[PDB]
Amino acid sequence: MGGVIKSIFTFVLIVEFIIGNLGNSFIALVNCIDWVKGRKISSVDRILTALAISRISLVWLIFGSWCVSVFFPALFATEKMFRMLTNIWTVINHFSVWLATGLGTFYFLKIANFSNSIFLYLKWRVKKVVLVLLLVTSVFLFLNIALINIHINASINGRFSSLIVLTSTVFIFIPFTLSLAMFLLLIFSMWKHRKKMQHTVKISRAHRGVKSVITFFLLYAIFSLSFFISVWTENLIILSQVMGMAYPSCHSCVLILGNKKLRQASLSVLLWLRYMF
Amino acid sequence: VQLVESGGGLVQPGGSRKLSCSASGFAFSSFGMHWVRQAPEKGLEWVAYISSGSGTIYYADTVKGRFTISRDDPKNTLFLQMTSLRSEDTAMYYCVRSIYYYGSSPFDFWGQGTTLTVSSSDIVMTQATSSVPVTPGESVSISCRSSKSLLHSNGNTYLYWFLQRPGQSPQLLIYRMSNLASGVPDRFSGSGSGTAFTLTISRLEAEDVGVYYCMQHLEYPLTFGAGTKLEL
Amino acid sequence: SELDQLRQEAEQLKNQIRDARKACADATLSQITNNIDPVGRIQMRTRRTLRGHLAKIYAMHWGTDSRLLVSASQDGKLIIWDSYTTNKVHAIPLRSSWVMTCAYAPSGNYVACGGLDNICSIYNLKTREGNVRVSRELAGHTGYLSCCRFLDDNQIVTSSGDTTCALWDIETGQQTTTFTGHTGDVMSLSLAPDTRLFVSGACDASAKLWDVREGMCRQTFTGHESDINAICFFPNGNAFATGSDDATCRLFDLRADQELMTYSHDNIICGITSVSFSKSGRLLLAGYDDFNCNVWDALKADRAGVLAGHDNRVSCLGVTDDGMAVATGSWDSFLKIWN
Amino acid sequence: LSAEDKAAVERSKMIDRNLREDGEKAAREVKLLLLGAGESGKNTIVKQMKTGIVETHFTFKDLHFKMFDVGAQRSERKKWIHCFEGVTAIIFCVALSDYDLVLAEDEEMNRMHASMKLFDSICNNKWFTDTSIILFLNKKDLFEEKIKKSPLTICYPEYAGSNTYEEAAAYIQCQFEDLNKRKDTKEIYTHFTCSTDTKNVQFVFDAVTDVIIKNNLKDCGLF
Amino acid sequence: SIAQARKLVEQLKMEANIDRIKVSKAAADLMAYCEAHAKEDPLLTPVPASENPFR
Ligand SMILES: CC(C)CCC[C@@H](C)[C@H]1CC[C@H]2[C@@H]3CC=C4C[C@@H](O)CC[C@]4(C)[C@H]3CC[C@]12C
Ligand SMILES: Cc1cc(C(F)(F)F)nc(Nc2ccccc2-c2nnn[nH]2)n1
Repeated sequence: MGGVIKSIFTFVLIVEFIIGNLGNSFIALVNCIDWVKGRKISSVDRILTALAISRISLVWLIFGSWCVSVFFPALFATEKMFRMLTNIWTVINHFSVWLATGLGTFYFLKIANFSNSIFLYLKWRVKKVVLVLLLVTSVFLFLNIALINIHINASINGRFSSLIVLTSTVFIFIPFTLSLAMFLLLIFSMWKHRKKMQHTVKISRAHRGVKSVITFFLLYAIFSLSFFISVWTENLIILSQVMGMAYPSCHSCVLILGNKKLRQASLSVLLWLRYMF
Repeated sequence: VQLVESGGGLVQPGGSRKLSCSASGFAFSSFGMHWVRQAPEKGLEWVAYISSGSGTIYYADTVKGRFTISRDDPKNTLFLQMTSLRSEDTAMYYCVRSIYYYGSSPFDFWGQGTTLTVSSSDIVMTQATSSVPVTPGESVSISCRSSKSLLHSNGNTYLYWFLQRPGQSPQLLIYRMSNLASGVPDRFSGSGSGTAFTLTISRLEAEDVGVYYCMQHLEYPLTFGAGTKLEL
Repeated sequence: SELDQLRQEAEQLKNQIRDARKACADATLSQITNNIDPVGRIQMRTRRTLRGHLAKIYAMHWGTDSRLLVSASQDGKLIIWDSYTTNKVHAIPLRSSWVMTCAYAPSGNYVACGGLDNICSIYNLKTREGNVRVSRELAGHTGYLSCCRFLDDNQIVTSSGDTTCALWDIETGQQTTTFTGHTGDVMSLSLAPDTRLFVSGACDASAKLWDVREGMCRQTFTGHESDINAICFFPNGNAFATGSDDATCRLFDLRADQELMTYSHDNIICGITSVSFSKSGRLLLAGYDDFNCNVWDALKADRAGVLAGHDNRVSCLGVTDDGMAVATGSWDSFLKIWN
Repeated sequence: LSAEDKAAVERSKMIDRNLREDGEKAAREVKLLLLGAGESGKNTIVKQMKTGIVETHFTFKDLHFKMFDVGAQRSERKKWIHCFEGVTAIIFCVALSDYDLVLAEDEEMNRMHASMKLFDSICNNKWFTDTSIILFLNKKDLFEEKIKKSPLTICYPEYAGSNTYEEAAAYIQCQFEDLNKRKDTKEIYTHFTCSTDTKNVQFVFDAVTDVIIKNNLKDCGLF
Repeated sequence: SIAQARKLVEQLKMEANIDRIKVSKAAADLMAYCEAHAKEDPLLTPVPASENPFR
């Protein structure tokens, strides 16, 4: 029973490693090709390529951790490797998830239309707001590293993954809830504007993007909530490596289907792949 | 265009006094401002400088850490706050405007003057001639010497010539080497190469008698030279 | 009756001038210069890129010192650049942002601009105050100004889209001579080096050689099949080049009164926005709207180089007085200096 | 660098800062190009919303509008229409009270047919692929008072419909909107206005908010 | 118009009474000018980087 579940999760981790590598390499490659071949790069595209580089680093980090755990369990059992892997993962993952929240903040400030004074103040300073958001939310990183290292020291003084996983999962929930609140506020703004353009201006959008974001948010979060639920109340290492690769691998696939440039590049890749074959 | 400055007077040693200059007639914000003081018997001496936008502020070594220069762009006012005054600060203080771009004429306009009385690696510009007897209708060649080569790598020789009539503020004649200033007659001319310079007047009336000064703008702190007086 | 007789007389005079220009056509410029040494390849590189404009550049003009250049853009700005150090000397805010031409005075004391407001505005650079203020607003044209060129500090020739070129007196503010012979909108201007006569390319596929003092057209050059957008004299002053929308450049001789050489390629199907000659006259530089400039051999009609590097349509280019540098402006809000 | 060179660099930096501030202020503004026929009537629109070309500035609900009128430009418009390539919207004013009239120049086309030809030229231009058009149907009172006597068969002979106000107005709007050959990257907003009505600025505000939302979505890459 | 047609006829006459030279002369003159200033032409013959103002 344990062996078949371990093999299934190993297969899932290999598939999502391939998917994450392909998707994030595609995003960063396309942006790099269009940068070197004399073409314009937008600020959304710069945030997207930063996210792609961060997610390549994260997916290679977790796959390298799995490869070390499989090939050298004696090296994997040492506490120095344990602390090093946990700290490097939490730094890279904090920066990656807060880049995703910065992209969501860019979308919300650029697109949404509210009449509040504070919203307009942040709306005409989108680059300053996203940069200040990246700088200020490093206190979350410092307190995360503090509690993770306290947990490592307490575990080696008294391997307490049942609380390390919970600490990391809580620290990923705050940017996720912030991005979800921004997404729902943008949906409310668009619905209010749509109702306004049906009662005053009767004569006159990317629904396929918001449908993909909704059907990714519903999945992702429920698995997150299942994950946490389980942990809170033997294959924990492989299961948590699978769960820790789901967002950087599949959200890049969501981000590809929803950017015009990346969709056009994917269509041209399919076109010349069918033409060459 | 007028720069009217007021303040100063009789102050005790060790005290403080603020000098203010009011500008009316030109764009104050686009002009850098200077303070140039002059002792009651001696020549000119640079004090401070504030750039346009107040981003660059320079001071002389004599007044560093004790003088403060500031500008009020909406009020068109330039300030010089003086702290810990000595008897060496007894001078007449001038406010000088200077704009800086390609082909500009810095040090073009000078203010009237404030009389301040206090109770009891620099380029040395040398003007050896002093109090030359001059008859009108002749040609006068005032010479200037520099301790460093004023010819920069961009082909510009930063040498400034000024004329101070008796009882008046000094007036710019030649801004860069062989560049006659606006409102200056064509009789004045300037030439030189490196460290040795000359200022040639073709024929001179009774208008151009006074003290002729030599200034460098190669690098701060903008040392002047002792003036060459021309008496009739 | 009388109109038919006048039309017959006009047709007879047109056939007479065609036969006269055929009789003086013994050889061709391509045949004569077929035994001269061709220049191999002109590989120019971008030295300075001038940044700061935010909308599309419509006009640039060099100064006579070959260092200061003025540029016009639809952001309501008129920036004067120091090309050696790549920094801005002046930023002139225009009253109307729809500028289509800019000029630099030979003395350097003034700049000009104009466009859809039908006003040639002259700006005084060297004032006692530190600002650049408006000296005059010449307003006598009906249509948009397309080009303006300074004769001296007091005279300026303007080309407008109301089928009219005009010569102005800046101090009085009135126009002294009205050059009225065209049929379409005049789009380009070029002053001769001796500053006594000028050519104007219009939208009737014609270029007319005007006389400044006399005020009458002297020669008409009809070779193009589309709208002429660019014109420029040879440095000799005895020839000029035209750039039209039919993807061809043509060299016209004043004395022979016809066309000597066509600068065309089958791979180019887009118009010419700006033309300029080299100091020697050997290279003709034409800015096209397929995003790059092409260097032509003026005596052999062969391409010598491509000034690729602009992301949008190259709208304006000019060669300095000493011939050291070529500055190209384009719709991507950048000016690039080539050497 | 010398001292004067450094001060020139500082002057250029100040000029760059002023240019950036002015560019941001201009980018937060709304530019409109106003087009129409000679007898269509545009002066009443400018009066309600407030040689060479005329710029009209007005502020409505924290938005700065810039309206450009190029109707006085009696030149070849193919040589300056690319100057308005970057514009938020085009306002095309069409009077629908001159379907029965004819041009004062010559009889070779109807007034509404001339307006339709101008609309087909502007809407399908190469410089206005993604530029939305706000359409005003002016003089609806005269249109209501003239459709009783003169039918719409005079202008459009293939009408074959009821000669009421609403059906004729809808047919005119449909015939104007059927000339949009793109129909996938631009939108046409239609309003029925009259002289004794102050609601047109609100319609322009709503349409330009829609265009601003679409432009922000395009800049975000979602279109 | 009568005057308009006469004006066109006048300009046609202006073209008629013009000493149109042989293309050969114009071609040779242009070739000579290009050859004369070919040396004093930095774009044709590139100057060294010591005397190049844009480096
Ligand atoms: C939002 C939620 C679902 C993300 C879950 C990801 C977290 C809980 C996962 C992803 C990467 C994982 C770490 C990867 C590698 C190791 C080394 C090993 O000695 C076990 C613990 C440790 C340190 C894992 C703990 C759990 C972990 C931090
Ligand atoms: C493809 C697409 C379309 C749209 C929109 F059409 F609604 F504008 N929005 C998003 N994204 C977000 C927007 C706001 C906040 C958060 C996210 C977010 N971040 N990560 N996932 N969603 N994406």
